[PDB]
Amino acid sequence: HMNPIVVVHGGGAGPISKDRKERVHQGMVRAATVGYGILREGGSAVDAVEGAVVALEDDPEFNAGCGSVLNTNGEVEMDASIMDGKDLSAGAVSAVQCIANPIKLARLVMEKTPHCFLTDQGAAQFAAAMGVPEIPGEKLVTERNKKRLEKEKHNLGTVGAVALDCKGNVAYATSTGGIVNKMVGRVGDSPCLGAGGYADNDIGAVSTTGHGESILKVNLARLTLFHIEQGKTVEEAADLSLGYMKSRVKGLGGLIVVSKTGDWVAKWTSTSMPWAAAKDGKLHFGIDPDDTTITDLP
Amino acid sequence: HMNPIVVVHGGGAGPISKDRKERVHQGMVRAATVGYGILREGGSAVDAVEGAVVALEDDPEFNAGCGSVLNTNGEVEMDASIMDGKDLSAGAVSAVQCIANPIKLARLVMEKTPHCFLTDQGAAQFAAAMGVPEIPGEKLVTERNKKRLEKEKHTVGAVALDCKGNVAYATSTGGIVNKMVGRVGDSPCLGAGGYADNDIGAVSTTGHGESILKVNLARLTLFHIEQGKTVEEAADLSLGYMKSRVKGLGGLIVVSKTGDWVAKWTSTSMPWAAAKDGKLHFGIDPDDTTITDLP
Ligand SMILES: N[C@@H](CC(=O)O)C(=O)O
Ligand SMILES: N[C@@H](CC(=O)O)C(=O)O
Ligand code: NA
Ligand code: NA
Repeated sequence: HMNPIVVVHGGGAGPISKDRKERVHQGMVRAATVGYGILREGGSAVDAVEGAVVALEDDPEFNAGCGSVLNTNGEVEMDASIMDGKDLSAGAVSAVQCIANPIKLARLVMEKTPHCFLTDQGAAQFAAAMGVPEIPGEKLVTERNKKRLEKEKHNLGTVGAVALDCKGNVAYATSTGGIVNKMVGRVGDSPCLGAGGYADNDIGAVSTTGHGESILKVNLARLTLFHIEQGKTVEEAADLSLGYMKSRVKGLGGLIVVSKTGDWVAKWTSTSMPWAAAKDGKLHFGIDPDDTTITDLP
Repeated sequence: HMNPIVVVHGGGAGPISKDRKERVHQGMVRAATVGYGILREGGSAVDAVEGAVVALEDDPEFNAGCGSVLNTNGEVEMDASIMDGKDLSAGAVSAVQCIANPIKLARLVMEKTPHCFLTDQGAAQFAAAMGVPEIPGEKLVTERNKKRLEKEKHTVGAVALDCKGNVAYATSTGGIVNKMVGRVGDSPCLGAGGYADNDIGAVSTTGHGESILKVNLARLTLFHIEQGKTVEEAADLSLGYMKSRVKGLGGLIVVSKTGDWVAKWTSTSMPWAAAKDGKLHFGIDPDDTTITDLP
């Protein structure tokens, strides 16, 4: 039975200040720790990836859940998707408001409906039916995001996870507030299977980040898995898939991947991509190209 | 330059009633002749698929625009997408209400916004701002659809190659009878309900929405074409995979950048039509095709 692995990412963005960098570090380490804590007890890849993304959704330092960027009208609208590589089971929500954890809604769509993808008013009503708390919007809004919007008028922090569990299952989760000053009802790549992520026990799992429009246009996550299918290593596949997005549609971004055999990488063409990985009782972490450290998990 | 082509589909289906077959036939003909006409004016592949789908939206016989199936509240909520194979520009809308032509709004998303996908209330606000008429919800609802929903409470597309070698797809749907409010299927999702890439070809799909999403059917098909499969082989592998992996049935239409095309399906039926070299090809049931001249 396989050694479990989890990889998590923040946002495929530009330069990050020294200060934000350490806050970003704590939250990523926390999310890797939650996800690996799940796998180390015999939990499922789905459970682990959900666990990690919840930790980042809850953390204000990240563009998902609380700390989501604001749309054009100063409101938080969130997307999330989750997928189980065994049966290709999947759930997703887009343009969801007034809930703490869109990824958990995505999960309820997967397991509690005959559908994969709920949007807006319908996602709100389903959440209500499943007892998910409706919270005031200002709880998701942060001062940092008010400032970013107000300025943009006169990208960063998006979150995701992939895992391989001891039973040989793979999974991904992705969740976002989108891009600042997006139009009302703009859907990005995060809830769209094949773009925001893809997971398949017979290949591996991918979660992506960056310019969502570009990601959707190339189907970045499933494209990366295509390269793995052809026999490329995980790094070669990421290089080639991100390479193609840059050439064809001029978009930058980043991805994490874990293969069916436990190989894994984080790769980006943006300036930075916060990422953490947990395997063999060791924690791997970076933000910039080869600033990587390895540290012991308790 | 290339000989242009348009292929249209009117949705994977169980067995279709005899009387219905005639009106479906006529609908398929009107859409394909509309698409091909635009191509004959030397129009673009995107113009061609848009017009082809617009006709089917307006035709109450087909599950898109007027004549869309009804969700669990007896209402019409529509999904559409369109893709330009040249640079992979795209536009999509999901869960839109009270407009005649979701495919036209998907094209506005592609052309007038920095985005690729708008949904529900955002899409409605964008529609108003583009000056799209708000049409009564009841005007999209047909009697047979009201009666389809009662029986449960007790999809169209096009691909084209143009005269400069550019490909496109468009797909529009009302979704599935009795669907949860705000359910979004494969139709508006790039790579699932369709894909277009000048380096390969273009696909539009139909069938079980969730299954088509899970296997990313449009993109999967093109992957096979990249690998050297004929369009027919590619369509059979991808549909075969959907069936064996997720127990989903459906159909698809595909045109390559060479101008080879095919309509295949694992559902019982799929109305389809294709126009190329002054001739019109039409079918609903497998091993049963009719070829007429096209003025
Ligand atoms: N992919 C996200 C943004 C990001 O990952 O930075 C979106 O477009 O919604
Ligand atoms: N694919 C459509 C259904 C159909 O093709 O008829 C949907 O589920 O939204
Ligand atoms: Na957050
Ligand atoms: Na119609």
